Amino acid sequence: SPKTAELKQAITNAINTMFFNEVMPGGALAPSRIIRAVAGVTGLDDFEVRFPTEIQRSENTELLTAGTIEWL
Amino acid sequence: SPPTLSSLIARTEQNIEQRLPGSWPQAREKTLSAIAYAQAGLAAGCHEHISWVGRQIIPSTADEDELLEHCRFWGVRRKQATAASGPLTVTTSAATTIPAGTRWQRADGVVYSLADTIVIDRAGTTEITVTALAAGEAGNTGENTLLTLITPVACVVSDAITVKGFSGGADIESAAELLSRLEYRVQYPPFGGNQFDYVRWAREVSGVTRAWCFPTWKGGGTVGVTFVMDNRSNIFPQPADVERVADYIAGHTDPITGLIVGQPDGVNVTVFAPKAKPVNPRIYISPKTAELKQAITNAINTMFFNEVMPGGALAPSRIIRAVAGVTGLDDFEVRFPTEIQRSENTELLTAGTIEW
Amino acid sequence: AYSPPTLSSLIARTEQNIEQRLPGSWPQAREKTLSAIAYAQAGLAAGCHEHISWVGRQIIPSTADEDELLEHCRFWGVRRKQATAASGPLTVTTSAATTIPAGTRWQRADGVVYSLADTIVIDRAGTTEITVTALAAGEAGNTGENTLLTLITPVACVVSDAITVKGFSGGADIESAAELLSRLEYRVQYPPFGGNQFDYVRWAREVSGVTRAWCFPTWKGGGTVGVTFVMDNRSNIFPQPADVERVADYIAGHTDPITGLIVGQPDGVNVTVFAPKAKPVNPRIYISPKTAELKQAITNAINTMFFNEVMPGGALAPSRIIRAVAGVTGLDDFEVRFPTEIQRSENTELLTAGTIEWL
Amino acid sequence: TPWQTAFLQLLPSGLAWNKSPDSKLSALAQAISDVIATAADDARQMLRERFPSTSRWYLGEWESFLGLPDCTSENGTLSERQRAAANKMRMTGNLSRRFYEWLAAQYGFTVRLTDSTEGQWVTQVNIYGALECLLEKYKPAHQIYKFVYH
Amino acid sequence: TSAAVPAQAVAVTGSLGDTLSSVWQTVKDGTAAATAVMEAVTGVIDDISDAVDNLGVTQTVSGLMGSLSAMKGSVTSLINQPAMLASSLMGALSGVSSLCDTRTAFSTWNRLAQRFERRHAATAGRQGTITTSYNSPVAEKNIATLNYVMLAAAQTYRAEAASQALTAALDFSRRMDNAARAPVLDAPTPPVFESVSDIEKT
Amino acid sequence: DTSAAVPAQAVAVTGSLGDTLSSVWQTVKDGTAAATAVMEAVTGVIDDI
Amino acid sequence: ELSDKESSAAFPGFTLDHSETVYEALVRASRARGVLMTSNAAGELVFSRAASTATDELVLGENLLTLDFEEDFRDRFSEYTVKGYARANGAEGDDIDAKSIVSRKGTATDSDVTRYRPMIIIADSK
Repeated sequence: SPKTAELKQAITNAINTMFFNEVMPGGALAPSRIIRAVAGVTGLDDFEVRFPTEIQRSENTELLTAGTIEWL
Repeated sequence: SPPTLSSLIARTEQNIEQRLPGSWPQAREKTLSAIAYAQAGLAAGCHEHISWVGRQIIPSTADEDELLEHCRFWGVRRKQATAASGPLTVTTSAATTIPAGTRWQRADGVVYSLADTIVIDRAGTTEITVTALAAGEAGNTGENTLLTLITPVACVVSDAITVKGFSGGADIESAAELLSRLEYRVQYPPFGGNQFDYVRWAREVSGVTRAWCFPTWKGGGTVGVTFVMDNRSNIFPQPADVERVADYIAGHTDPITGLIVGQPDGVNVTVFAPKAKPVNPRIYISPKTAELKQAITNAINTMFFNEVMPGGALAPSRIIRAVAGVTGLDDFEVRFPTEIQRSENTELLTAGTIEW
Repeated sequence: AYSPPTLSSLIARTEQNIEQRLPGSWPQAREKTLSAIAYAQAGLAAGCHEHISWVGRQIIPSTADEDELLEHCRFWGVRRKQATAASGPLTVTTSAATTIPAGTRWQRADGVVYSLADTIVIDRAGTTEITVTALAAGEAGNTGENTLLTLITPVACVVSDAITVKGFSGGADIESAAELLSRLEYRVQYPPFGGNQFDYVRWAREVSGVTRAWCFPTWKGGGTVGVTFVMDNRSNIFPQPADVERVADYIAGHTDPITGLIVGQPDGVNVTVFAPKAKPVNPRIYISPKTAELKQAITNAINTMFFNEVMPGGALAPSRIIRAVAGVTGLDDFEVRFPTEIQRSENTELLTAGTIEWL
Repeated sequence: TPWQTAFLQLLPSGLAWNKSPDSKLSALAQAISDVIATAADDARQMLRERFPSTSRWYLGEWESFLGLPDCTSENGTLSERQRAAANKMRMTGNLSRRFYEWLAAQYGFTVRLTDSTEGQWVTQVNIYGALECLLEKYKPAHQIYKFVYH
Repeated sequence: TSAAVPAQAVAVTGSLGDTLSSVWQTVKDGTAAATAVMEAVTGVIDDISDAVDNLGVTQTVSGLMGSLSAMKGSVTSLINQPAMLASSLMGALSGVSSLCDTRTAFSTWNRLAQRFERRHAATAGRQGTITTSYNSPVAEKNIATLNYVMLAAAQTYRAEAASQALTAALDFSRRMDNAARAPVLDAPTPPVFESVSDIEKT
Repeated sequence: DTSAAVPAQAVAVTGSLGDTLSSVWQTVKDGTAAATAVMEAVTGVIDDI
Repeated sequence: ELSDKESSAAFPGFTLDHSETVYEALVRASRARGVLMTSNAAGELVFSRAASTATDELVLGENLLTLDFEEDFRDRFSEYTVKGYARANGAEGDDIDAKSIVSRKGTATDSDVTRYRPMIIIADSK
């Protein structure tokens, strides 16, 4: 809801560290973890995660990585 | 922001080198280095005392005694502790008069004295009221606390059993609570019937925890204050509580100056309790456990206590933050509260029954 | 921190600091040239520690020196009170009924000048009492009983003599530190006084002269309140339109005498100040022993009862008048004849005792 | 410098010690005493810091204790922050128009509370030559304010 | 002398109590004189209670506050009996004195002296007035004597507190040694009575 | 007595260090990297002791 | 001489051991009452009261030929606790229970002695 540079940077860093912590090759990612990471910012008013509503999966040789986040 | 010990050492050594040309005080185990370190230590001591002299200017960072002095100067008054009173059931043999001063002692040693003389002729067990002497939180006791008599009295049996427990004991407020009261006083300045003044007036009375004031409630001359209570079970107000809060706002005496202050005569307040507006959320959690149920209920309740007021709106993102704050669970999808909820000022939203 | 280190401890620790960082070990008895430097450094440290302690004693206003307390008062808004003069009566006699100029001066033997700042014309040769205020600010200009004063500049048909049967009073010097601290704490701790039915009474009564006040809330419906004030010190008990305007102005705005901030009526409500209207009642009491003293006592008792138990919009039973008459106890037989019904009135009319007959 | 002179005076007095203004004892004494001079200046600073009207380092604590950051505190000017803190710390008064004009003058503005035009409760504020929000926050509970600029 | 001050303070308080009870007269229950006397006594008790409440920020003063509350509640009984009134008032003053340390005694007694002096001056400045003619003489006497006695007791207690503060300061000065000794590594009065001009002003 | 002046100072030093730790410690309410790393540090200290 | 309200409290019962001297009996009573018994300057018995006002001054410089200051702590304890038997003869025998007859206690604590140092005293009478 607030579109400011420091909020975008904080959300990006939160997502990056959430990927760093509990993302390993051959793992499963749900929208729950991303929503939790975004909510744990204490600098927002309203938000909603829309795209990765489905469970993301990959094999052993593949590793999940956060790409380019749109709108922020 | 005092200078560090290394900075003081470097400054002193630089000064020594500047004042004595061709000198290098930083040499190991030398007289100039020893003198520089001694002076750095003395300067660090002075700086630490400067830091202690500071940090007492504001009561927020002040020590205990200076905080008490600041409270005394600003007018906040400590409230003394209370005694413990209770009903004592005493058995009697014949007609007798119990004088004011008789003492009954518990098994521990705490004594309770009668403050007014009484006369009895029933030749059976009667009930009196008795107050303690310690005047502290140890005064109050349990349900049935057998206790004996210290001062012998004619025609009365020494032992006595109390069926209703002693209550009313308390303790003097701590410096933390005094600081909280002083901080509230400084942060919300007092006017004559201001929008913050009505809130603080409705909060000054016992029981009330939170209160809000809507200026120009129904017209150009009426203002409306609504209060809630949480220390209870109904967590809401009753007509008697509303009437007594309105009476307190209408008139009460100021402890400081001894005069009476309150709402202005011309305006009307018309206190009214809020009306519950439950909201039922649908939340799915893959692990099921009563501990997780209690944790999520507590999280939502604390969310509502923190960010919900009468006349305010609640976005679903607040519920999603409360649901994501729980550590144990793995999935926290919500289904029901997709849209925003709003209510009029007379009704306050409440987290109703939680659907899982 | 609190309890800064003693000079002995500073000396010992500085000497140890110099001794430890050197290769050798000093003997038990010696007079080294580093010991003097250590003692000097310790003295410097003890001096600054004392300076810092004095600075730290100046934060709270309860322990500050007089200068720092004055700085605190300057910040808050409390102003110190200067020394006040002393005033009193001068009994001077004139020969041919002259006019005393505006700034005549008297002198005391000690050498303190008194002055009269007013003009007074004398009608006939006799002793007159005039208010005179001293020209010395301090307490020294404060005489006692029967002190004699003399003129400085001769005035025609005025004998240079002043008796001062009642001594001069006044003569207060500057305020003390404790008094100033108490005034500052009053200013800090006093609460705001929003317009209340009790507060209007005080605001009306604070004006000099006004002695009784009454407040009627919700007069003529909600949103406007009425007040009434009466001054019995003057010969005419009821006030005048000028006094009504003055009291209304004081109600609208004034500076609080105890707190430097500005107080006044609420902006919303409408305050109306009206002078009460007399509705006299004539007792016409019959008394068996007829003399001046008994008439005076009965009139005084009636006036006292009226002053105590009579308010605008109130009823007055004749039983109160009967009791007031009976309380004199200097009579033999008395009778009340005119007031036989329960007297009553509205808000704007105030009961008062009229001209009493037969006494 | 007086601090070097005080240090020199603290030294023993005799024919041996040379305290002339060009000697090595004085040259060393100046460098030794400069640190305590700076510390004593820092300690003297606590006199001014005592008030929020002139504090510099403790402005953060003075604002945190007062709950200062709000509409009447201006953007970044340290003088404006000091004035806002020193005005809120000693903030008590009634609802009288006179007090409201005095308050609006205390913040640097100058307004006149004139009579109503359309009703009774509504009161008109004439601003001649932050204020809007400050007055809407500290306004009387029952009354309503209208604003006219000149 | 310094050791003979407390005896004189005790004698002064005793004499004031004796004169108060002997002078106090009884009045009727329903008249306005009783109302005025009750109001004045309640105001005096209110002043003492404010002093105790200021004292109680650091200590526990609940017992004395309860005693003062009982005395305020039972005023009408005390007005009729003069000896009990004076005895209770002096006991309350001594109870206030029993809580003050050597640091706060002078300040608290100074505050009480100012508070009582305000009332005494206000009630003594109005000697002859057309409103003063309405008040009953017996009530006026019973109020003036009480005001004077309270003021005098407060001032005497303040003087004794000042002497005790001087004694404490001199003991603090005495504590330090005076003999020549070597330093050793260590390992473990109100401010108005320190300066020399402040003592002169006091 | 320099032999008995060491433990007396050591007691005060330990008390001051404990008070400083208690004052400066800040609670982290999250369950993320911060909380788990604090857990790792505390459990490492216990392991050494 | 005492004007106390508790020193004048009457004895619920006081018996005399036979062949007891008057001094023994009166000292036994005065010890329980807390009073000290003395002889007057005119031969009377006196239950004396300690003085209150300082009347004289003794200094080392002016009016002393010899001083002697002994300060021994071989007897002063920290906590004196007295234990005894309650009253049950006669009227109180219909009221007092069995346990409180034997269970009685009293305490007086000293602050001059800093170590444990207690002392228990068997009472002298009921």
